[PDB]
Amino acid sequence: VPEICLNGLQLTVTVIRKQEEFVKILEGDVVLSVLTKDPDSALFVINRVNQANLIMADFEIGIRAISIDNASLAENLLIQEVQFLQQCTTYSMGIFVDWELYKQLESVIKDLEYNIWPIPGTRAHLFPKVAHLLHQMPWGEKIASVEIATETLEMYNEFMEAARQEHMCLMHFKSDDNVYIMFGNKLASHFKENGTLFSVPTDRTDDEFLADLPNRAFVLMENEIDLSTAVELDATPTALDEILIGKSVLPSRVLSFAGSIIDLMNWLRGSLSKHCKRDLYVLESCFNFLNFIEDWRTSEYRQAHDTAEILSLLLMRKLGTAMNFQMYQKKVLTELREIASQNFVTNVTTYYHYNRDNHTSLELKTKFGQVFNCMFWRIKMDT
Amino acid sequence: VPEICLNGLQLTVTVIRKQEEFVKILEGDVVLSVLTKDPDSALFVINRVNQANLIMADFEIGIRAISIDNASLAENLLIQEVQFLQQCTTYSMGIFVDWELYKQLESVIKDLEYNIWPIPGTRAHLFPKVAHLLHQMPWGEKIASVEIATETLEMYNEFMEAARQEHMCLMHFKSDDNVYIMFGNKLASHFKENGTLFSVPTDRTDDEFLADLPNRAFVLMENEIDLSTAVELDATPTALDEILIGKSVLPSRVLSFAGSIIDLMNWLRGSLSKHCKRDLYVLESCFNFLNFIEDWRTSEYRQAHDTAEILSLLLMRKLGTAMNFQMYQKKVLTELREIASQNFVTNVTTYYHYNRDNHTSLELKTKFGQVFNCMFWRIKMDT
Ligand SMILES: *[C@@H]1O[C@H](CO)[C@@H](O)[C@H](O)[C@H]1NC(C)=O
Ligand SMILES: *[C@@H]1O[C@H](CO)[C@@H](O)[C@H](O)[C@H]1NC(C)=O
Ligand SMILES: *[C@@H]1O[C@H](CO)[C@@H](O)[C@H](O)[C@H]1NC(C)=O
Ligand SMILES: *[C@@H]1O[C@H](CO)[C@@H](O)[C@H](O)[C@H]1NC(C)=O
Ligand SMILES: *[C@@H]1O[C@H](CO)[C@@H](O)[C@H](O)[C@H]1NC(C)=O
Ligand SMILES: *[C@@H]1O[C@H](CO)[C@@H](O)[C@H](O)[C@H]1NC(C)=O
Repeated sequence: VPEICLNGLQLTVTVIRKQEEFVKILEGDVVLSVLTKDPDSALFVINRVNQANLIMADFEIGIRAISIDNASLAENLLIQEVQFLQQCTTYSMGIFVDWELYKQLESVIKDLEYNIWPIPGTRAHLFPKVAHLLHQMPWGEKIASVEIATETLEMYNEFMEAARQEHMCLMHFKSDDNVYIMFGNKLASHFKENGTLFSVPTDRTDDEFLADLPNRAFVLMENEIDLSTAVELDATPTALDEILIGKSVLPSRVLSFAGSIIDLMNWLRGSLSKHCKRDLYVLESCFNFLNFIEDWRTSEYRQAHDTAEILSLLLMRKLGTAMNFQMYQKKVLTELREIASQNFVTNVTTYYHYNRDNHTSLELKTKFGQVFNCMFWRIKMDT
Repeated sequence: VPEICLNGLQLTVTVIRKQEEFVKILEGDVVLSVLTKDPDSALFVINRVNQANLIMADFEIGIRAISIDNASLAENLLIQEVQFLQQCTTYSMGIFVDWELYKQLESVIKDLEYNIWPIPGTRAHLFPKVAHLLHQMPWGEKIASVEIATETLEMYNEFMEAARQEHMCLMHFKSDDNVYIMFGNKLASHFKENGTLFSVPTDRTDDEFLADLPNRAFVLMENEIDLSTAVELDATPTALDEILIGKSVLPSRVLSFAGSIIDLMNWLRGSLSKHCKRDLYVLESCFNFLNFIEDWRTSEYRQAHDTAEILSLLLMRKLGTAMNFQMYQKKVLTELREIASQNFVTNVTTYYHYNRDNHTSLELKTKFGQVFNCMFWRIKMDT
């Protein structure tokens, strides 16, 4: 047995980081690895697979989910897991890589020659829900000038594709009113211009981010769902793991990842049907399965799933009320009071009005989509 | 014989536009079609193939080159040529589509199910030569703020990839000096800001474009090479066609198109070797060639060619002094006097200094690349 199985995976960050700080190992007979930025949402899916028995088998799928905080260390950590899963593991499946890290590391994956699959992008779940929370936001009768600050240009191309589907074309004028729709955690940090600011965070927020925003800025974020007990997840009696109690998951990082696992575990039920005998598939009676592992990327096995079909199959149907994409306004009296809420399952956007200055009637304002309906791009690189 | 062979291609623009207005038919036994915006450069390449005998055969390759001025009519014109080349032509090869029109029409080409191949992009020949003319431009010792206006975001991504390879990172400040690098014909039309302007036209210029620029604006364009006689093209005695005498070609649209024809006509010499008997390959002794026409997209037949290898093979080696990418400054005394010249064959950029106010010595200024050497993007959509 070699050295990498005894010691695990190591990083030189000039601190020698041991294995148990970054990977969250959940024990299972046929392992899997996920190279992700959000590891708490990865083990919630693989907890919900084994309690549901998607593969209707005796064994349980493990996950060795690697945390990514630095994008430059994703190339080093992809080498060490391919050097782990070939050697130390008897029944491996493959490495799932996030779509931000899949497009970065395209030269590395094709030269490594292992089963490395992409997790789909979470911006297909967020940027339609950004632009639908924009489209029915109440507003005055003044058309404003929209300047959009982004972390990359792929976030600009996926936003205005989603703005075009909601029939909004956002134009910039030489107008006194301004609108700044910012995409990223580090971008809206003590900004000084006088327009209304729509901060869209692209990762998990911390206590630096809610303090460094300007006053009366809008925050377009999703709710982290706090996991405490297993009876809050489903009325069907399951068990939540002890590594997951007290942790929080993201609904974009769950539902993008659980769209690919149900495409993979329904492949695995057919691959244990022809190769293994039962009505539970016992691994002592299973021989030579996982032969052609790249065949689930072929479209006869990869299907698109509805969000209410994912939550019903994976025995987590009580999380549909807690899966929201909300808009928060930071008003220092510092308290981020709530403006909007768009649910993930049934997309019913709900706007919250607080009756300030004691009125018995409220005139309904015109929406932002009816004002900002219907070309060259001026791009400034700044730091 | 059907109706489309007798009448040809027709357009409803509400004027009936006939076949002779936009299709320039050059007569040949084994035809080809090119759906391009610049049809004068496409006819020059297929003239230079038949005088060189790349396929060493007695027949000549014809071209039925389609002119594109409207991008919305490219989807209609792609249907009518697939409906032409199957029916009216005995020996067809395929439709070449420009890379601006290939990425626009990706849904239409895969449903038409014919041999439709992309012409490679001309911005691989221009945007390195934009950024190399920038990098050794003389300049003062003030770092300026760069705001870049583009027609699409694909022109911004291909420019700052080419700016990164020349080690220039262009940052925007809140500085009093400004730099406006504009990409497009319609963009720099009577602009009013006080910074220095670098207009980069993406198509052929006309007399509206040289009048509507601001004073002391910089024009980054390539020279159209005026075709008059055949002795100016090569010292080897060839003949220039009568449709091409008095027309002008573009060196980006020639060399992107002639990179793919030498990959195709060297395929055709092997496909007439195994299928046809000779040492000149007579078409009356040729039977059942052009069988597997998609095999030249496979990389055993598609090779990269140097620009001095293209001009030596195609018998146009006297054009290499006339293939330049130049920088012009419009100075109204209206006269676009010349600043720079970068050759296409041997990339020796040459900067022209005019000794105004009668000095006997000139201090050499610091270059633009040494000033502007070494991040979020703010994007404004404007019209
Ligand atoms: C990430 O890795 C790079 C590798 O060059 C290193 O310079 C950097 O300090 C690391 N951390 C962050 C926070 O960027
Ligand atoms: C919610 O929106 C998605 C697209 O974002 C759509 O596929 C889905 O049907 C909607 N859910 C409903 C109507 O329950
Ligand atoms: C509204 O009523 C509450 C309850 O008395 C009071 O505190 C508040 O000042 C009132 N506001 C106005 C504008 O009268
Ligand atoms: C191009 O075609 C479209 C088709 O809708 C038409 O509206 C337009 O007038 C044409 N011409 C130009 C110059 O855009
Ligand atoms: C000119 O530049 C191209 C790249 O743009 C390069 O491939 C070529 O070798 C250069 N030509 C020379 C050195 O003659
Ligand atoms: C430079 O010399 C020429 C030739 O006489 C003359 O026209 C011009 O005015 C001179 N310029 C200056 C600044 O003396």
